[PDB]
Amino acid sequence: TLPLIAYAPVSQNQRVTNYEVSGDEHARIFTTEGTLSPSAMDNLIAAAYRQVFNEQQMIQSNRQIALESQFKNQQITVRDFIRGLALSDSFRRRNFEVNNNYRFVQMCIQRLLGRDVYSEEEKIAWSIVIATKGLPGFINELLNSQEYLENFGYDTVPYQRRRILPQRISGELPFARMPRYGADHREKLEAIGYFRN
Amino acid sequence: MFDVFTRVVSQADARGEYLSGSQLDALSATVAEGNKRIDSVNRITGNASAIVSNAARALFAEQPQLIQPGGNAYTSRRMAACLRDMEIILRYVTYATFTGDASVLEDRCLNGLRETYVALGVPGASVAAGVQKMKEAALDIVNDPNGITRGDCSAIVAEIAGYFDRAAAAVA
Amino acid sequence: MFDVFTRVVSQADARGEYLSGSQLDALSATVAEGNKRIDSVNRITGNASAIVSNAARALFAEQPQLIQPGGNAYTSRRMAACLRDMEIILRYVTYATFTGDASVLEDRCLNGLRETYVALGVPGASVAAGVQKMKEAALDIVNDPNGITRGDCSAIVAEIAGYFDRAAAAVA
Amino acid sequence: MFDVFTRVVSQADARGEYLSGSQLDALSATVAEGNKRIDSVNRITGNASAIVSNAARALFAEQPQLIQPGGNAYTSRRMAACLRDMEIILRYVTYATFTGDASVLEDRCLNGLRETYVALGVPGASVAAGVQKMKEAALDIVNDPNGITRGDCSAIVAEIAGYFDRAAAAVA
Amino acid sequence: MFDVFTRVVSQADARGEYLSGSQLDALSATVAEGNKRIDSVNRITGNASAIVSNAARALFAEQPQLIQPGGNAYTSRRMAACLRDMEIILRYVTYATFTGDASVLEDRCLNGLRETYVALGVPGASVAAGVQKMKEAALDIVNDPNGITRGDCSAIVAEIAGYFDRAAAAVA
Amino acid sequence: MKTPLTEAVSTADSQGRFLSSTELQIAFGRLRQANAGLQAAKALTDNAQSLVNGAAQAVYNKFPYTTQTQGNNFAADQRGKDKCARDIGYYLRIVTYCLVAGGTGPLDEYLIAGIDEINRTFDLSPSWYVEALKYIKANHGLSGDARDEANSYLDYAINALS
Amino acid sequence: MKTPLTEAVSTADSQGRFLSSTELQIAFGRLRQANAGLQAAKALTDNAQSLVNGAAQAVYNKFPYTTQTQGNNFAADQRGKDKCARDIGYYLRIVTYCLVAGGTGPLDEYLIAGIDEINRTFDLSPSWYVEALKYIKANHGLSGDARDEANSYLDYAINALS
Amino acid sequence: MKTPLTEAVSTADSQGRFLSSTELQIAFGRLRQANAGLQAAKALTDNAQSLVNGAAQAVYNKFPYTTQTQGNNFAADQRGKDKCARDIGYYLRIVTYCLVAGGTGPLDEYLIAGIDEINRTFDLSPSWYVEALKYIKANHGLSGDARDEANSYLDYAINALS
Amino acid sequence: MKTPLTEAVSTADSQGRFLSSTELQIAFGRLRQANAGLQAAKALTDNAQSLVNGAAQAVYNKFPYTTQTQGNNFAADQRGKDKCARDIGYYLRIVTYCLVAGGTGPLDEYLIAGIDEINRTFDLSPSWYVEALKYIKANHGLSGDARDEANSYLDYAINALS
Ligand SMILES: *[C@H](C)[C@H]1/C(=C/c2[nH]c(/C=C3N=C(/C=C4\NC(=O)C(CC)=C4C)C(C)=C\3CCC(=O)O)c(CCC(=O)O)c2C)NC(=O)[C@@H]1C
Ligand SMILES: *[C@H](C)[C@H]1/C(=C/c2[nH]c(/C=C3N=C(/C=C4\NC(=O)C(CC)=C4C)C(C)=C\3CCC(=O)O)c(CCC(=O)O)c2C)NC(=O)[C@@H]1C
Ligand SMILES: *[C@H](C)[C@H]1/C(=C/c2[nH]c(/C=C3N=C(/C=C4\NC(=O)C(CC)=C4C)C(C)=C\3CCC(=O)O)c(CCC(=O)O)c2C)NC(=O)[C@@H]1C
Ligand SMILES: CCC1=C(C)/C(=C/C2=NC(=C\c3[nH]c(/C=C4\NC(=O)[C@H](C)[C@H]4CC)c(C)c3CCC(=O)O)/C(CCC(=O)O)=C2C)NC1=O
Ligand SMILES: CCC1=C(C)/C(=C/C2=NC(=C\c3[nH]c(/C=C4\NC(=O)[C@H](C)[C@H]4CC)c(C)c3CCC(=O)O)/C(CCC(=O)O)=C2C)NC1=O
Ligand SMILES: CCC1=C(C)/C(=C/C2=NC(=C\c3[nH]c(/C=C4\NC(=O)[C@H](C)[C@H]4CC)c(C)c3CCC(=O)O)/C(CCC(=O)O)=C2C)NC1=O
Ligand SMILES: CCC1=C(C)/C(=C/C2=NC(=C\c3[nH]c(/C=C4\NC(=O)[C@H](C)[C@H]4CC)c(C)c3CCC(=O)O)/C(CCC(=O)O)=C2C)NC1=O
Ligand SMILES: CCC1=C(C)/C(=C/C2=NC(=C\c3[nH]c(/C=C4\NC(=O)[C@H](C)[C@H]4CC)c(C)c3CCC(=O)O)/C(CCC(=O)O)=C2C)NC1=O
Ligand SMILES: CCC1=C(C)/C(=C/C2=NC(=C\c3[nH]c(/C=C4\NC(=O)[C@H](C)[C@H]4CC)c(C)c3CCC(=O)O)/C(CCC(=O)O)=C2C)NC1=O
Ligand SMILES: CCC1=C(C)/C(=C/C2=NC(=C\c3[nH]c(/C=C4\NC(=O)[C@H](C)[C@H]4CC)c(C)c3CCC(=O)O)/C(CCC(=O)O)=C2C)NC1=O
Ligand SMILES: CCC1=C(C)/C(=C/C2=NC(=C\c3[nH]c(/C=C4\NC(=O)[C@H](C)[C@H]4CC)c(C)c3CCC(=O)O)/C(CCC(=O)O)=C2C)NC1=O
Repeated sequence: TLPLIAYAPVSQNQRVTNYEVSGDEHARIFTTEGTLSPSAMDNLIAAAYRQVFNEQQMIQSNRQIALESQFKNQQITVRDFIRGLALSDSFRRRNFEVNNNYRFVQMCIQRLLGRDVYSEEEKIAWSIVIATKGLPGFINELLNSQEYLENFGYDTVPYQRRRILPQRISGELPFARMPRYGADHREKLEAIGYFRN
Repeated sequence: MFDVFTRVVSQADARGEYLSGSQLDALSATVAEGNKRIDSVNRITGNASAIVSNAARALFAEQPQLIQPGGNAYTSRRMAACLRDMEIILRYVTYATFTGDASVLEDRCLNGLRETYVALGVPGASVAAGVQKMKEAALDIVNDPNGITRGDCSAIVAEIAGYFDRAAAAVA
Repeated sequence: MFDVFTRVVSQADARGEYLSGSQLDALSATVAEGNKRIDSVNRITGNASAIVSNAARALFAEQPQLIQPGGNAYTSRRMAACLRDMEIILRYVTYATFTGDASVLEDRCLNGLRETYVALGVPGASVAAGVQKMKEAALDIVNDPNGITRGDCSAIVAEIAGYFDRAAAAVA
Repeated sequence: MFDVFTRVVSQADARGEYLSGSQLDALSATVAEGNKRIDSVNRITGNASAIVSNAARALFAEQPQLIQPGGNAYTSRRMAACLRDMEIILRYVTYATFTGDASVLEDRCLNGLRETYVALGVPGASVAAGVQKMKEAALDIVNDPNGITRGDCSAIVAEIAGYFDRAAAAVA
Repeated sequence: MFDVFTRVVSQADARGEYLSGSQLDALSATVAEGNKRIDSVNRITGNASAIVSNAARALFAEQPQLIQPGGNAYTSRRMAACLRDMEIILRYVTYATFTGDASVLEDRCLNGLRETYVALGVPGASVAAGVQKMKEAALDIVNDPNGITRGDCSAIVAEIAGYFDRAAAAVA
Repeated sequence: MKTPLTEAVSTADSQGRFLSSTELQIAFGRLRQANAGLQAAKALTDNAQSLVNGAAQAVYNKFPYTTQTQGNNFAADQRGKDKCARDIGYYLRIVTYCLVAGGTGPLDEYLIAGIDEINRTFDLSPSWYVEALKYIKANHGLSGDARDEANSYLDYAINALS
Repeated sequence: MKTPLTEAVSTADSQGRFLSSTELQIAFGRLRQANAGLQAAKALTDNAQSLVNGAAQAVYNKFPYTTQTQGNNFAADQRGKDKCARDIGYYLRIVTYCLVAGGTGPLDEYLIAGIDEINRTFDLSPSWYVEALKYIKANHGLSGDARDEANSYLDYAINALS
Repeated sequence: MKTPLTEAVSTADSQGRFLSSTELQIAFGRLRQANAGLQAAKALTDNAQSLVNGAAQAVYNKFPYTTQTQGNNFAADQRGKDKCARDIGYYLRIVTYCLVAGGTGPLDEYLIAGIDEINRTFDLSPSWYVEALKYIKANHGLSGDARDEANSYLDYAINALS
Repeated sequence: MKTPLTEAVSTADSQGRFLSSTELQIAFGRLRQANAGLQAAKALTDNAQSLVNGAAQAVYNKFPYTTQTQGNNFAADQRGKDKCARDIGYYLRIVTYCLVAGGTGPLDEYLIAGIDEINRTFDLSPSWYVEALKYIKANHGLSGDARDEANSYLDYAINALS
């Protein structure tokens, strides 16, 4: 293949060292390294669903039943479960098909690496990783990324990182806010005949 | 996020001063109506599914273009997402009621939700109308005199009404 | 990124031609400058903690409103974050001095720092003044004539000062 | 995880039976002992750093062959990891004391810890000795009559001793 | 991970002693041999593709069972993996030659290589034979008199041969 | 499960911290209402047979088609009535478990997780179980601290079924 | 900031569910502790100036080298004594904030975060502030639930520095 | 882009630390090799026209079918010969840029990455460019540290093509 | 541990590539500093006992309260002075290890990582070790390249302790 085109990092809160006690506005570690009850495993699976699919696509049709069953049996790690959520049909249709490669790179970087994209250049750099290697190649690149590892490793549900600074009511906007599709797919659905009154 | 205590702590630390007697008496008053606060949270939590279902039903009764083919709530999936949005907004109003401060509501629910509903094509006026219908449903449920110890509860009802109006104004 | 060698290499590839004799003579002058450059990098690295501490102390002496309550260097978290910001800016100034070109300083440090400081409410003028205090601190450490071989080091001192003003202009 | 209530709840659900009056009386006795349990948790938490420091000092006094070079607690990284391990094991003992059951201690701390220590070459007998020193420190601090209302607290002390013995038996 | 100095540092610190004069003189002799070490690394790196291709051709001329269908090196995916393993083993032998210690080779290449080859059904003796062919090619290329200034290079070449023998013994 | 002690410990473990005064107050509220939860669970245990029989009769009164139409999922025969009484006994026993435990954790581990696939697979309407839980609300007889603690678990199972 | 209420919400938010009776018991423990915390903070606010001066004098008593050795980090001159009095004032004020909040959250987001690199780049010994907190723990004069819940914050900052 | 200074700064930034004496030794090795690299770059610069013409002649001698058989990928006509000479000049120029840069970074960013797709798409045999780089190795006339540094870049491009 | 050879091999493994001329130049800089590092480590080894005793004594002159105030963390007894001399021997020995290895990797893996927990847990002030390493800076007795390399390790430990 080809090496990724270089992009400059833009200063974000996750780049600097965190001088905080976790406390109130810490994202809870959903980890399988400690032995869990089936209830706690269910909340961990729901946390992975809430991170990848958001709250809206937590419906029964979007539940990956065999992936959940293999994850309970520890056939796969948390990272492989996150990969299976990203490789899910529902994720591909709802999120990937309704977006271009740029906004899908932004969505996947936010929902897997836990940080925003630095600029449009990072979206440009990983969009050709999408365009050549498919969605599986791109997700695999993101999940094998040292960033994903040094932050979440193999056995932790990813979370938005450093969303809010200590003693701040408000920080960066939450990743949940980002929609399945942008305004381009909105106006394309408006043009095909939807959403009118 | 802040609550009714940590907010006042935050302005005190911004000014770099200890709390006065009046601030501690106001916080003791919030402790005094804390029991009615927990009752309000318990009642909305217990009737959350009924509130979401009834308010969605009334909203799509008055606004039939959402359930008409082509509408923003026009599928099983989009209706499930709209009911999930109702549940989420109700959940964050209960979080703000529990804390006594809407910092969690403004932080994790409301900031950026208007641009999200614009980018989706979600009609924010219809979401504001549904949130308002949740406001009358939740306020009628909270103010129920049956099966509870009687007392004045207009402060916590007005606080819930303010949280609901702030949630409706964030999407309208 | 680029250094003093690869910047000229990239510009020569942009023109698509071999390096002329004048460019190679200038790069050989950089080779003659390299030992003094390594000395300057080693001196700022070895006195980095003292430079950061003394620059912070003199900055909060000149600007007492930062450490007063309601200030940006107030509380221990923001104070440690401010000292970390001084250490990071000094670290990438040493990186740019080591390379001989400020590609790492713009691309990996100063990219997006100004609007980050705008969004957090960080006063960029005070950070620029702290970077200036780091600049005279590092120039006093570099131009110390004791314990080193005598020689003229005006070009490397001017390059360090230019890198420091380039760091300070990216936040003010 | 389990606490003292959900252990009995899980046993009753595995039987598929309502809880008998002996179980309700035992859990009411647990509720009666709960204030002493919270006092024990608070005392060990408030003296956690003193417990870890004094237990490490006494451990590497009576076993000085680990801080001498070539030892397992030799070097800053290794010794910091040893102090952190003592703090972690003490923290999970406080967790098990808080829940009234050793489910969190066995499943999130003691599971694989002997395997981890024999994989890293950590001598688990020395860690067990340090766990006994944290045991004697914590049961001395908990049983202190000063600054607390006098009462019989031997069941909580024996339960903390049981959790410490479980921690000591699971590292070697 | 160690190099030729770092191994002596780790052994002396595990003994908790300063390096004796014999160890310092041995490391000085290693620094004297370092130019020949860099020459050996540069020659094997510059002829790596020739070494891998010629060693593969000699291996599959000696062992035509691998390239016939039903064989391990049959098909372009498995042969591409085989040539990748040849250049990976050659790369970590050059890494070990560069460092002067085999910690990178036994820790970053041969870690789990035999378990991988047995689990895959890869013939480890065939990989060992290919490693011996790379050894013969590399000690032919390094010992070439032409194009380099003359000198005695018995020790570095014996060290390279020891690296190749411990690469072949770790897969056999 | 989800109880104040277990959730406080899991939160403090995730943030990697000791049990501060926050978790002590969590256990304080647990101790404050644990006695009322235990005696509510005892009252429901003693009145459980009458509560389950009355709840089954109330479901058959609201939904008579269960007791007159043929089907595996209906209570027309004696086997279906035994299944409905067993189901309402399951619901009430997990309510007593939640009253003992102090949270909806016994419901989340024993009843809530997987009830939708059962209700759609065995063709059981969740509104029947909602009506049974409403009868348990209307006829448990608890007052004050016990009533609001019990009806929290009753309503949590109602909102999970609706 | 870490506080029963905020922590209860954070748990319900991460699991994406409503505030169960677990969360309500967390609020109940917050309510029963909050009046004692507010009266403790009122007493410490009243005794604040004497406690800060006595704690600074106790640090000067146990560590006299701070009052005789010249340096930026020492209290030999008037500016060092002013910075020290401001430091114990900050400590006692954030302890009162923790009392009002009912958790260690004001200490976590105001003082404990980044105190270690502050103490090492300004060459401040944490044992000075430990002895100041020992004076606050010895001379605050509270009794009962106000004493133990105030001391839990003082030993929390002691264990953070040590 | 691999250069001793850029890789040292990248390593120090990836670990987030200052430039210790290790990166100083990296810069010292760069600085020691730099004069030989610049002299080698100047010699290849002012001998480059003869080197490129001779390398094209050596490729046409070893592979005469490039000059005889028709095709867009072959040098049978004038434009194929001009494109071959321009490609060999590109190879030699990026080798000189590697000599100035003191690492294989110009080769990676400019010539090595994606050369397989160019050779695949336009049907160019890499053995032609290998023979051209062997001509550059045989007759660039350098000795000592300048020869060993220049031949390392020529062998790096040969290793990437073969 | 972090040495120029280890950083070069780890980088070439990080991009998964052979040792180019960049890593060779890293090795040449390591070789050109390694001799002066070896006589620097030899001179520090020969002067080790005098330097450790003088550094401990200079700590006792700048910080006399360590020899006067009774405590576990102080050198008032013979046990505390033995621990201090052992610590300064550890510091100087790891400095000689850094001189032998050619980088601060021995300092990182043996001394720098985790030293913050060491000074907070056992109540050791880093200013004592800063003064002792300043004494080692004062009269280690090296000149030229050995002086600049050894002091860079002494400043690396000083900046990590401050
Ligand atoms: C029903 C006939 C019987 C029964 C079943 C039962 N199964 C489980 C748990 C698991 N079953 C599987 C099997 C698979 N998961 C997969 O992905 C695949 C292929 C794609 C298979 C074949 C697994 C992995 C589990 C564990 C993970 C999970 O729980 O989902 C249980 C739960 C046991 C428990 O207590 O945890 C049960 C009850 N039980 C019976 O009694 C019937 C005979
Ligand atoms: C007193 C017990 C001893 C003493 C103290 C001393 N402290 C400083 C400087 C600082 N102290 C802090 C601490 C905080 N800042 C905060 O925002 C908070 C949370 C609200 C805390 C706890 C900080 C940030 C500084 C440095 C910035 C500043 O000057 O304000 C000094 C001065 C150090 C200097 O170099 O200028 C001193 C002297 N000194 C003693 O001798 C006493 C034993
Ligand atoms: C001397 C300058 C002053 C002094 C020192 C003192 N140190 C300790 C205790 C420890 N020192 C270390 C340091 C290291 N351990 C290592 O493995 C390494 C890397 C090789 C270093 C740098 C450690 C780990 C300890 C504690 C464990 C132990 O006791 O060995 C003490 C004792 C503290 C105690 O509480 O027992 C003392 C007194 N004290 C002074 O007054 C001098 C000014
Ligand atoms: C690696 C390049 C890079 C840098 C440098 C950077 C800076 C940076 N400084 C921050 C905050 C900060 N920055 C400062 C700095 C100062 N306050 C003052 O009053 C002084 C004028 C000044 C120091 C001289 C402070 C106090 C904060 C705290 C923000 C807060 O918590 O409110 C934050 C928010 C994230 C966090 O604090 O965890 C970032 C990202 N981000 C990057 O990616
Ligand atoms: C936690 C705070 C928060 C909220 C609440 C939020 C809302 C939210 N509502 C969405 C969709 C939606 N929201 C609605 C809601 C409605 N549609 C209607 O017609 C009604 C007016 C209304 C019901 C009241 C619908 C129907 C969708 C589906 C849009 C779609 O998927 O096509 C989406 C995108 C769905 C996705 O990405 O999978 C978000 C993020 N985002 C946040 O961060
Ligand atoms: C864990 C489940 C649980 C909950 C939720 C609970 C709440 C609770 N609410 C109370 C009081 C109360 N609750 C209310 C609330 C109201 N009064 C009204 O007429 C309005 C309709 C309504 C506002 C929604 C009032 C006025 C009091 C008495 C004042 C007070 O105690 O604060 C009390 C004091 C004891 C009592 O008199 O009953 C408790 C314990 N106890 C529990 O065990
Ligand atoms: C690995 C640690 C290490 C370093 C950093 C190092 C640097 C170093 N700096 C040198 C020279 C030098 N350094 C300077 C620098 C200066 N002269 C001044 O009066 C100014 C105050 C100052 C500018 C900051 C000069 C002028 C020379 C001699 C000219 C030259 O060699 O380039 C030399 C040549 C040998 C010598 O004469 O000392 C070396 C080796 N050697 C090492 O082993
Ligand atoms: C949030 C911080 C906080 C805590 C932790 C707390 C604990 C606490 N412990 C109590 C009692 C008690 N604590 C003990 C404990 C002991 N008695 C002993 O002599 C042994 C040395 C020791 C075992 C470690 C006993 C015996 C009681 C009285 C019996 C009981 O109330 O359960 C009480 C009842 C009120 C009182 O009489 O003081 C409280 C509130 N209150 C608070 O506000
Ligand atoms: C089943 C998938 C598969 C393929 C495709 C495959 C190809 C393949 N062809 C090879 C060699 C070869 N292929 C040729 C082919 C030719 N030489 C010419 O002049 C002709 C124009 C041309 C025929 C069209 C030659 C001469 C070699 C020997 C190369 C050598 O020994 O150096 C080799 C080297 C190993 C060996 O000697 O067997 C492989 C792996 N192997 C596989 O497992
Ligand atoms: C950490 C360093 C490292 C090592 C040590 C390594 C070895 C390695 N060799 C592999 C496969 C392989 N290796 C060979 C090698 C050979 N087959 C033969 O017949 C010959 C005897 C021999 C070459 C001389 C083959 C054929 C496969 C593929 C086996 C298969 O596809 O089933 C695989 C399986 C995954 C893959 O194909 O990429 C690994 C991991 N990979 C690494 O990154
Ligand atoms: C960056 C690329 C680069 C490299 C790699 C390099 C290596 C290099 N090898 C050298 C010496 C040498 N190299 C050898 C090596 C050998 N002699 C033999 O006859 C054996 C065939 C062979 C072992 C493989 C010897 C014996 C010396 C002289 C002794 C010494 O300098 O150590 C020298 C000293 C200068 C000289 O006399 O040429 C250098 C600079 N210089 C560079 O610029």
